[PDB]
Amino acid sequence: PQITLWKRPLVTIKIGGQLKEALLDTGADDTVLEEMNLPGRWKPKMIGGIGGFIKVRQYDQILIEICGHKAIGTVLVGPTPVNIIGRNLLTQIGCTLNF
Amino acid sequence: PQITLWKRPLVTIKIGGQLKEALLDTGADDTVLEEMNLPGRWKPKMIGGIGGFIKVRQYDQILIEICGHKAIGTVLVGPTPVNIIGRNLLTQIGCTLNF
Ligand SMILES: COC(=O)N[C@@H](C)C(=O)N[C@@H](Cc1ccccc1)[C@@H](O)C[C@H](Cc1ccccc1)NC(=O)O[C@H]1CO[C@H]2OCC[C@H]21
Repeated sequence: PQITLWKRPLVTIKIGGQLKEALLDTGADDTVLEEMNLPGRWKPKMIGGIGGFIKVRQYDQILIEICGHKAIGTVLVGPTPVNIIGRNLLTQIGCTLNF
Repeated sequence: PQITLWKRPLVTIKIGGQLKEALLDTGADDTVLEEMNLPGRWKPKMIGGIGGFIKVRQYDQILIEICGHKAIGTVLVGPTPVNIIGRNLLTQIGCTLNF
């Protein structure tokens, strides 16, 4: 679809079989979700943003469905204030900015 | 134009008579620029991202040219690691996400 930016670009995602709301964020390199129980191995990692760094769990090769488009890639899980879909998965679903 | 998301979506902006590089960021409500001395009145504000909050100076009705498209709105100035163009100005240049 085509999404304007008058409101936050929130979409429903499906991950680990659960539905969540997440923000489509072109300013994020990486995808970061709030604390949740995901199956599989994970590695400790740190990620930095506007206010500093947080500790996250890095899950590799995770299936995530974003408005019906499938992606398989890295998901970081940790104490982010908002669920963020970053460029690592926006590219897989063919997302571009247009103006 | 059309901007893909393989790399950070950095563009040249013109503000306060100066040229800068900034990130087009659908995940930001507001526009936040690195420390710069802008003339006029301002209001204190705090803005939050991953990792916490930073203190910024809020300037109103600032003109910014983004790849030749003009926008006028609120600009926050403070110790951000990167210049961020947020939805308050992306809507004015007619920017959409498409997939
Ligand atoms: C209403 O609150 C706001 O609008 N807040 C605005 C200011 C804000 O912070 N928005 C972020 C999403 C967001 C986070 C928390 C709450 C609401 C929204 C992103 O849109 C922009 C940042 C920009 C940035 C790039 C490089 C280095 C530092 C900062 N990107 C980011 O934090 O990305 C992380 C994940 O991926 C990695 O890549 C870059 C850094 C890492």
